[PDB]
Amino acid sequence: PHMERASLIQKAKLAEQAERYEDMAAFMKGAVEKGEELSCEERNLLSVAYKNVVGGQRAAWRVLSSIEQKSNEEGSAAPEVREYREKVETELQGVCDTVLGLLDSHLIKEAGDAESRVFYLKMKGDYYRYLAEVATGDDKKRIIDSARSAYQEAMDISKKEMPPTNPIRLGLALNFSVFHYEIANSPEEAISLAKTTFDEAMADLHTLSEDSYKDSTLIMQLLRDNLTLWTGS
Amino acid sequence: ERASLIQKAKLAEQAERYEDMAAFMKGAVEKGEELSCEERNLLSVAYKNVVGGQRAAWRVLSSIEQKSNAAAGPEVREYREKVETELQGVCDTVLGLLDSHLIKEAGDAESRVFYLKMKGDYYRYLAEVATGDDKKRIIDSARSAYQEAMDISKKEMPPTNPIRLGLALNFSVFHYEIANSPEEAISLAKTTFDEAMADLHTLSEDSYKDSTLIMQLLRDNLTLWTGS
Amino acid sequence: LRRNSGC
Amino acid sequence: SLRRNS
Repeated sequence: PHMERASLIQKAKLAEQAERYEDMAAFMKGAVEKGEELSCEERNLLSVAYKNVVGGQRAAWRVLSSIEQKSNEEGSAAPEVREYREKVETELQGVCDTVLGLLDSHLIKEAGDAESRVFYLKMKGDYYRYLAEVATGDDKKRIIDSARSAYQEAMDISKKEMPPTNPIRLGLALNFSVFHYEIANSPEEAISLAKTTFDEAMADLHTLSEDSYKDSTLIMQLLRDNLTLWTGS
Repeated sequence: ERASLIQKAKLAEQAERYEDMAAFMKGAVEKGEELSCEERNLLSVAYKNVVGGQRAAWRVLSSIEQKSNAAAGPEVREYREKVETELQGVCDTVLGLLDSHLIKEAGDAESRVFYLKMKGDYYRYLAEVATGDDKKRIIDSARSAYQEAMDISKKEMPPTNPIRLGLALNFSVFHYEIANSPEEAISLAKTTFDEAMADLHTLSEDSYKDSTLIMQLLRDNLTLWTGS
Repeated sequence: LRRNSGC
Repeated sequence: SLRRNS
């Protein structure tokens, strides 16, 4: 048998090594469902697992939707694209709904510490943002807002409890700025957030230790890359 | 319908959704019509990628499992068994497709060799994980397919044929890895390469490219196996 | 050339 | 010496 918590975490680590992220997410969902708090290491296993799962689905959906755009333009040729893009969409939506379900049923705890609350709320914003990437209906407004709320709630915590060099704070601001640019269609808000975030973390880089510096400068480079792309430096 | 399944398999390929692609190709095969050379490759690519990932994962887990003593619990064995069962199920599906629809009395030697190579290949995948007494029969089921394909390729095809070349490459891999006959493996790879080399002069731009590709895989294997 | 987000 | 080709 061996579907006790420790064994589920062991199997999620093993699934990661084997690049079986569908399986890893399943083990992590089962581990979450045991009701114990996730350690920082455990949190990352859950995040990595689902990030990879949705990652592949989103990637596929983008491929199909671009093809569909070509198919429906003025003066092109003569349903499979739409049908199959809908299959992938439904599948992707199901995964987000699963992650969001876990976050609201077990992971988001008023009781949790600042770094973990931020982690999960950033996660809630990411997965709603993923739903908003494919949302076309009247639901788009509700979804967009559900992501805004989660990121903003996470922002508020990160800005009080964390230093501007915190990789979790940095990561959140990066994603929230991507949300503004892509989803909310607020490039001005996005550029500013990314600029401020980077500039504030830069002003504190001197204090950081060997390990801290590596994780922080990683995200800062992602912010800088985005800023270069968005502004045209 | 069939058209739509092939269309969707091509779309799944573009989206790198090989699990879906294999499913569509299985459904297209199940329509009963002959797959076109293009359509065969779609089926092969789809399943090759699916099993490819499973085998890769199984090798990772089995290595973790064998490097016992540096820890190993029931999760390594249990999870390696999960992946194994899953992988075995895919092979069983492909082989089912092959016996039920693809391997037919007489077609063109190219399609004929392709599907028997395929049969050998998927039995070899099963052999890769096989541990019991079944190992013997699975190994034999692969030997038979590869040999039946060999017989066709050696009669109907020139030694430069990429399908003939590819088959010989995989059968030599079978002789080395699976059958544990390195002598037989080295010889097959040597003969195959040497015979295709003796006919390279005849080939056109398109032909040459495909043939020399496999010839390099044969040469790389020979270098690895002989230690030169 | 695609915007960066979560690692 | 790396993995055999197939």
